[PDB]
Amino acid sequence: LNSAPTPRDVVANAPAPVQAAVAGAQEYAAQAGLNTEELAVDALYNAIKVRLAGGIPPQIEAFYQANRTNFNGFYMANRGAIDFIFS
Repeated sequence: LNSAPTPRDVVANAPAPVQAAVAGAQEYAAQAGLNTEELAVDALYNAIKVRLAGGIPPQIEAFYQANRTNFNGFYMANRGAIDFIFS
């Protein structure tokens, strides 16, 4: 889908740690032949968990399960959470 925005484009304006987690997933997915959006959703969900460990609110878990393969949907759904957790 090469004219589509990639997860890295979707988080162009996100906090640095979000950009880092998404960049790593997108790089690895390309190398290993895995699904980029799915890996990026997993990496960002994990980053949120790591930042909170430092309990996952049920809403964030729910938005993960509702958007497992849809990066833009996952990021948009959790954008307010991300803005708070990463301030």
